[PDB]
Amino acid sequence: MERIKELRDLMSQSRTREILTKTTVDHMAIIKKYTSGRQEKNPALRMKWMMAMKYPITADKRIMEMIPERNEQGQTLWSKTNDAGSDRVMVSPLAVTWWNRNGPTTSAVHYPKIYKTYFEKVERLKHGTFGPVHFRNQVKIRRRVDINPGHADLSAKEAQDVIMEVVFPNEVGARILTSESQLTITKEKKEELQDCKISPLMVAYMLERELVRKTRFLPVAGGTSSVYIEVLHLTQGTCWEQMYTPGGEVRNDDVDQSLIIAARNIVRRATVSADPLASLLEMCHSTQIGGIRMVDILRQNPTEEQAVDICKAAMGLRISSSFSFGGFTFKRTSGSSVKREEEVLTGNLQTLKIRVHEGYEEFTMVGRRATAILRKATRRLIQLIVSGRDEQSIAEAIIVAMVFSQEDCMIKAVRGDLNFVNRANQRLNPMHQLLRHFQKDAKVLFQNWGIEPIDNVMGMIGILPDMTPSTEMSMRGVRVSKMGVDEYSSTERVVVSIDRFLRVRDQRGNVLLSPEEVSETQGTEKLTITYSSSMMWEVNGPESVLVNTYQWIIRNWETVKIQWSQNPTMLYNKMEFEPFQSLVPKAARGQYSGFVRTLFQQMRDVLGTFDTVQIIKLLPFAAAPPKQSRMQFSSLTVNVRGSGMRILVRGNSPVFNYNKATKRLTVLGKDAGALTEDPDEGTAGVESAVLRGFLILGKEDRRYGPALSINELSNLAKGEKANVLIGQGDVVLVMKR
Amino acid sequence: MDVNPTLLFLKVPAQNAISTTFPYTGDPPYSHGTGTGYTMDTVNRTHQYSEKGRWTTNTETGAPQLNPIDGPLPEDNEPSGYAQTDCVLEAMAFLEESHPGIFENSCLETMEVVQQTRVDKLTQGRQTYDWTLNRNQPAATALANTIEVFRSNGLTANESGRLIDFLKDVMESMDKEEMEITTHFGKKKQRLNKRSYLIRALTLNTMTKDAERGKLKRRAIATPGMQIRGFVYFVETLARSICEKLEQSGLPVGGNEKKAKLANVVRKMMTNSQDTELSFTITGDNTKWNENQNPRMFLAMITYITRNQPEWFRNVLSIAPIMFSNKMARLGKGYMFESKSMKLRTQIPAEMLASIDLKYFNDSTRKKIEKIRPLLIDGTASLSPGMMMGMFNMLSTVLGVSILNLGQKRYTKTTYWWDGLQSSDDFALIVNAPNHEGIQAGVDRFYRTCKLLGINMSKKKSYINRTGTFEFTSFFYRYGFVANFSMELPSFGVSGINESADMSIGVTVIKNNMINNDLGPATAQMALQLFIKDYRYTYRCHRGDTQIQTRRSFEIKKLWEQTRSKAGLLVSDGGPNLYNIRNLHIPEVCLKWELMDEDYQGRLCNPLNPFVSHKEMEYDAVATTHSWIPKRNRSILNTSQRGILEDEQMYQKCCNLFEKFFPSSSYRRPVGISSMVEAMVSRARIDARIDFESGRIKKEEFAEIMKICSTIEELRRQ
Amino acid sequence: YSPTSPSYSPTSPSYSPTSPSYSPT
Amino acid sequence: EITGTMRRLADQSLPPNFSSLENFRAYVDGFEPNGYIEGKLSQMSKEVNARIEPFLKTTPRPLRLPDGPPCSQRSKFLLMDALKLSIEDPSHEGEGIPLYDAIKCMRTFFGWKEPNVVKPHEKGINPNYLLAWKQVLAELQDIENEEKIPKTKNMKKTSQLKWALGENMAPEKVDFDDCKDVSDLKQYDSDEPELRSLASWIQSEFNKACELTDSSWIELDEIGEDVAPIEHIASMRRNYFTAEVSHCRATEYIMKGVYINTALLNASCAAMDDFQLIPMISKCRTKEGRRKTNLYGFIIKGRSHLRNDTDVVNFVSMEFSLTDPRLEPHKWEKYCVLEIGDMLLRSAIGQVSRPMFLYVRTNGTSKIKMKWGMEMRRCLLQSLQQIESMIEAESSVKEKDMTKEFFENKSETWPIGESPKGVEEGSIGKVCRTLLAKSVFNSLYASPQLEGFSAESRKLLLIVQALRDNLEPGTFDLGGLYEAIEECLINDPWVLLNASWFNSFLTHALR
RNA sequence: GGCCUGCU
RNA sequence: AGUAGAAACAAGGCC
Repeated sequence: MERIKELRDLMSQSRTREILTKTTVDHMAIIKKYTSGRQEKNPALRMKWMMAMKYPITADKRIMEMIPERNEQGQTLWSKTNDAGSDRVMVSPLAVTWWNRNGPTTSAVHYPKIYKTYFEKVERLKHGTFGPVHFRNQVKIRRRVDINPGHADLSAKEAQDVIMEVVFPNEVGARILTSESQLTITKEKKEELQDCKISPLMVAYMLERELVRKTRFLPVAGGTSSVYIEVLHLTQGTCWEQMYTPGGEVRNDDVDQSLIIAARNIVRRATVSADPLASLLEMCHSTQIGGIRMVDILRQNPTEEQAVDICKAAMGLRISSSFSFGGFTFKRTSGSSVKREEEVLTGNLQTLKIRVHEGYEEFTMVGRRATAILRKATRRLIQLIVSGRDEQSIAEAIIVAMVFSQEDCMIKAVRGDLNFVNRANQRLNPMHQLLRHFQKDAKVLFQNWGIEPIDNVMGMIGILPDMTPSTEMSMRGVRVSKMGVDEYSSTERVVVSIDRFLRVRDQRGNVLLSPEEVSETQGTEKLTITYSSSMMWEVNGPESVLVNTYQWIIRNWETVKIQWSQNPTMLYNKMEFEPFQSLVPKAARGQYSGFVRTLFQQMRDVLGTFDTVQIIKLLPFAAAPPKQSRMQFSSLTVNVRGSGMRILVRGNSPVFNYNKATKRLTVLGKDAGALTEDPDEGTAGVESAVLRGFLILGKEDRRYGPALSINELSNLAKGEKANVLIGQGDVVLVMKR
Repeated sequence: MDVNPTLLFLKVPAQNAISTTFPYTGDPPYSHGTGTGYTMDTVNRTHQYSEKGRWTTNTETGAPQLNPIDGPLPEDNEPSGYAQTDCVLEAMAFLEESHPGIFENSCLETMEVVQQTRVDKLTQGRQTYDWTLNRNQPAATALANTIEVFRSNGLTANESGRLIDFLKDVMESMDKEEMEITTHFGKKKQRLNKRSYLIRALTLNTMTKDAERGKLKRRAIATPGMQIRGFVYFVETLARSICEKLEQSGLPVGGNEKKAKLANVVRKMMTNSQDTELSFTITGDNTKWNENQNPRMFLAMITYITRNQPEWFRNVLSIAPIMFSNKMARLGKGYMFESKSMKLRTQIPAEMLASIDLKYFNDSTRKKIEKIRPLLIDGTASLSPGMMMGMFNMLSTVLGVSILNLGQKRYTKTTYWWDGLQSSDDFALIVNAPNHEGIQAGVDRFYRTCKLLGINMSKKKSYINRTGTFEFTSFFYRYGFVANFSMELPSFGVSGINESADMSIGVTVIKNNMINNDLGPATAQMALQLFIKDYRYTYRCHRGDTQIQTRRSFEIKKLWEQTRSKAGLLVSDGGPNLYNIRNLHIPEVCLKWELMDEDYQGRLCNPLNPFVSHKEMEYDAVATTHSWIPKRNRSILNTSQRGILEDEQMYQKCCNLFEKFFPSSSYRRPVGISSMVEAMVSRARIDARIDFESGRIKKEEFAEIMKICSTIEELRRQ
Repeated sequence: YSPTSPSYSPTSPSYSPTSPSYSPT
Repeated sequence: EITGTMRRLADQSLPPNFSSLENFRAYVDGFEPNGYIEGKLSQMSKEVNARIEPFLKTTPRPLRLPDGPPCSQRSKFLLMDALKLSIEDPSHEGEGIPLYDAIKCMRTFFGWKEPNVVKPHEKGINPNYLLAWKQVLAELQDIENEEKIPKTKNMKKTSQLKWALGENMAPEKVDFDDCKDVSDLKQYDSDEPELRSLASWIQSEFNKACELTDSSWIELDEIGEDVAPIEHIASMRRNYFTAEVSHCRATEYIMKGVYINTALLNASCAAMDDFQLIPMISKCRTKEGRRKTNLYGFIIKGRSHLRNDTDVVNFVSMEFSLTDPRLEPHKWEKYCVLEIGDMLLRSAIGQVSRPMFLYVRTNGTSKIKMKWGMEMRRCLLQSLQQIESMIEAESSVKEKDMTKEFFENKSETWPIGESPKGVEEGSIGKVCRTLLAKSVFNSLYASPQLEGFSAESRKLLLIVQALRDNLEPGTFDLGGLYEAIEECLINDPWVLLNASWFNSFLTHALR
């Protein structure tokens, strides 16, 4: 209502009426930006020179009544002098800090919602886990990536339209949404903003920031997933590198993409390996992705891919079927077949023996960027339909089908040097060699296949040798189509054998996989590939001495757990913890020892407190002769590369982390044994083996005052509860004994 | 021992330690006075590289003009502006043949853009010379003055809101018998005859260039009027559309994409060559680039690009070179004098250089005036035969890319061949051949062809060396680009916008330099510490614990004492610094959210506070009381343009009221051609109608608002 | 880490010309 | 459409042989390529060529340094000859009132004598400088006698400060209508700078600006607690760097410049009409960790109504020193050295009793020089980024961090400096300090000549490097490059020194 | 002396 | 005098 009253008052005057009437809606932008003050050419100089003056800030007129003229001392906070070309009055930064320390309060509970992207970023960073740092050359290739972690797959204009419809329903204009996905996201947003008190402009800006997708050109090497590119400055260097696992939406898509690329790489490397089976097994057991081990995902996620299936079978777990050909996945759906072990000649007159199959049979081709369905007979193709995306995809599918047909029209087309021996001097599969030869270009296979008539049924399009559709005469048996997906996703995982050279086979005797099918494409992982291999323990690295020590105490846990309780002095003075002690610095051995022994002793004293991780962690430090002391520690240093790696008493670390899900212990990126569940594990929230003379009753409470620190706790006395901030910025309650 | 830093290059290859030879830590040279001594030199030099051209006399502006195109072929290596039209068209035709359909698609995209663009786009520009005050005014102010004068003088087709309509108004203006303006000195009406207004529309304002790195002699930079802005915009749009489709054009992309393109070109050339073929990379540089790109060649290119296109599009694209060919370069501030004996100084406007006696000047400025005087007309000098500064960089880069393409071994018809990457004024050319004389012939062919097209290679800043080591617009390449960190050094200080903006911008700069320019971890940490130190010293926001005494320390200390969780205060309020190498991508206020007190958290980010300016390099920012905006210089008050401030006040009041009526005006620019009052009244009426139909508004309020709207309409109609 | 320049000459100069002692201290 | 005046302009904006725009468009539309370029190439003269002149070990020649009177000091504060009156004080950075600190430091040296001139200005009114120092000392006594110490003190507008700070010097501005027939009316003197030759003092100053002091001139605040291993490695390397750079004297110069420029800017932005008195201060930690505060001298800002970012605020700079000007008189051309006291310092021999001098001079700095002097801390970033690049490049080859042995084992060394025995190697520490000193001097002696020379010499340096890599370089016009380089060396001491270094490098390289 | 400006 | 370098500052406008 007051809008029209203000409009009337404004138009009452002459100049205001003239500007109101003459100017049209289009000129509003020009009138808004109409200003005499030009932009700063050197903002830094002006800012440095302006803060020296009094009143270098401009604030709305409301300051006049919201903030006093002067603070307690008498320093002016605002001046009635007006700005150059506005009603804003001039104030000094004293005004800003006065507002911050005395200004009206408010409930900011909705602030995390409005800026949800930044708080989600902090959430990811807080829950992220680090690993060892590797010094090694980085091939910093430059490519385009996505910088928005949660882009909603919308163009800038489409995103603007969605924002305007969500926040400004009436101003949407002529635009009407079309895609059902847009409508779904619009409804999702509208439901959650049915009542929001913040200004519409802020909501619109937030939706624009968290919907529009952003792309920038960066020198990335490893990653490219929007979550990884966010922290690119922390996991990528000129010579150094680090493994980082963002603590966020471990989306199945990203995990499976990383798994697929890792499978491709491992298979490619195993192909050249002297003993591919053993090397593949050890490397699969000696690598992880995104902080999760390869075996866990492999046994968990079912994902169809030649390399992925190869890894699945290698472990001996349940293995898939539906044989593949030329990188495509074939599923028979009709008929029997028998090989014949026959002999023939080529067009280049080279003689060769092959195995041709019997019977009429239909097949369901599948692939990465194509799809097809085939019907054939003994040595003879019957029909072929294809569903590729691009024209070269259909060409690939067609040449693969022609090779699969084993027709003499293909045999009498082979021309040139096609030697069936590998780099390793291993005779190569004939089929893959033909299929690789016909992938440069299959011109001769096209002019030598044949021609037939067609009924012109369904209005189907004709075939193309070199992009020439022929709607009345065409290749024999071959058809043109474009389906959306193959017949159906197969339903059976089979058993198999493997030769030394990784030639997978089935129960009957047919061939199922081989190192020639591994597509070949060199993709980019989404999650960091923790390809632990050279990354090692030399002949005896910490991954050896240290990592191994923890492994020994894991394996002998059954008698250490009971020797730890009775006669423990004969466990500390043990011949297995001596290589470890050589790494602890000679000055802080006995201090650590007294600390840890007092920990374990008062952990034995009070009942209901037992954590196997603490005992497995702190024993190599109690080996040394005990020197007494009065202080306390948040970590324990061990010298690994003239560098002090700190092992945290309370909680996990990049050097020592026990996963609570898969129960594996992990030292330095190397597995060190599965850890077992003692039934006497006190699940009471109490931790008696973190502080020297103090327990940990639980989480913080605001009654006992602010958070004291580790090095200021001797002030307390008997029975004096208190709060302490320890660990990775975590406050807890403690109690003296 | 005499320490000698330059001796470090005996061991470290020059490329790796190239950051040492960039003195980007001291104040850049600044022009200390009038740019009228460099503008006359530029005019004279432009007329001296084309003197053999064909003189003439423009029949509308009435000023002499030079036409070097199709002039005599150069006979010496000295710079030559005698571009050959046949050769330019051959270059363009071969470029089109090598890239089929480039021009057709570019024209389609530009036709869409020109049919769609609005007049508001001319506001997003830097300083422009407004022809109604003979001064430099921001883009928006100049556009507003121009539209006001057009409406006053009968031109009103720009009210449609499209930019092309405003261009139609601009063209129809030049035919107007006599324009008139109402500038203040209570105001006077000054009437400009046809020729005076025409000369004022074509005029270019020239000011000296400031903060230039890597030159001992100051340059001159010009800013175009407001009539020529739109045509230049459309031509630049077309040139950018064309360049984005060229693999050899590096101009329309950022630094990293330039790196990618250049690396791809080097890999394609050097690697694909067999063992026997040689390679040679020329890290050259063109001399006097602007003083030789004759606008008539741009017109020839624009006519060849727009073949088989609607006549209207062809005309609207061609109008820009036609206006630039007749440009008059306004001299500048004019010299200044002194009297040692009489102890006084005087300032002479640049206008009276044509009439003033030559007994005052030096032995060099006297010659400059004597030589520039014939070209002067009403205080401006004809500058037809060249450009002033850029304003067509995209099209010039198209020409450079064409000449680079002209050696694909399909047009060379010889063993030697070349290619490379072109960025306006800078090129890297990679020659191949079977023997050294082949490389010599290839270089000679490239140089001669460039000379024909009217672009000269600088022979005093170019060297040819075996492929591998080379340089390109300060991106050194030694078997892989090496990051020189001394170019981005000026960005580290506090930018100077405001507190939150400065924090975000500094941390973002550190992160980006860690990503791109290979800034190490330890160096990044030291940069972070130094930035925090500088930021505190500039904003007086010291940690509070310290006993620092400043104008702001008292209540920073008071707030520090008041707070409970002292580890949550913003660095702007005296809190501790919590950044590290792992937090650089998180805005500060979002970083300390867990550690903040409820009271301080509420006071800090309070929408009711009167400091936030409702928003305004992409620095990630969070609205907060520390987002205030700095004051303005207020220097106008003394001058005679005091009345403009009242205009600003009234405009801001009206636009704020409109914002009140239409919520979306702030977010998306408001379109439409209905007067503001009519739109406001219609919105009010419809709002009241819908509220009364189903809502809170009742019959009494509906009647009151309707009668108020009726009287508002009555007041309007008066 | 304490820097140690071989050209240190910590005993070469009888007194630092810039930062002397003058005062009885 | 185009009609009227626009069409009449378009008909005059075509190649010479065309008459109307429509005819030109008809010609272009019907255009088809017919070997015009290849036809004009032969027609063109054969003198237009790009002959490649091979660059060989003998081709380059030493740069031609200018000739003239030796150059003199131009920095805003003495670098090598800078005494410090210190007093142990438990304060950090900005804590304390600068005037009180200055007077306390002054009350430690008891050897004050009656000042007299010992090296006049040769162009000034030196008695004015003597009276200015007298007035400053009297004013310090006055402020000391007062109860409270004002934050800033405004000097009295006497004739001595009035002349020294150049007040009423600017000619009165007048319009040209009446000042037209004046006999001596001319244009402002705009001529090439006077040529000056290279002196021996700048090399010695750069030498002293790379040595390791026994103090700690930079004390940086804390940083966020480290968690990731990269943060720990970075912290170790940063400890190394900040130890190797905090003790350099170039960092003392950095801090002096930052403080002086900050104080001058803040004082000129507030007291735009009074002559302030801004003592120079700098604070450091001794080898035993004890805090100290230092007092180099005093600055007396003049009237400072700065409008453009190039105007000049004159400030007479008074500085202490122990070096007698009658040893390098060609260096102290613009100062007015006085003999104020007689210190009694303790050395390896004990009491020595050298005289003390005051180097008074006028000077000026603009609003842009002050800003870029306040922003002088980027020299540390430049030098440390270079050192980090070198260390990482070496450590990439050997799969382990190399910083520790680089800084401690005195491992692989770089060629830095030039002694009579030849080129002298230097450890990574000295390389870091030398690069930092080079950056600091670039900031202190900034000028257009430096920019031009740096660019035109980087070109030749890259050519020489290409030669040294057996890449078979080649130049189209080397003489032009040399002439462009030699045009920048005019009178700037730093530019002359850099040219001398480049000549030495060319001598040692290619041989 | 008073007012006004410190990129106009 | 001084800064500074191809032209300026070393205060400017008005009543």
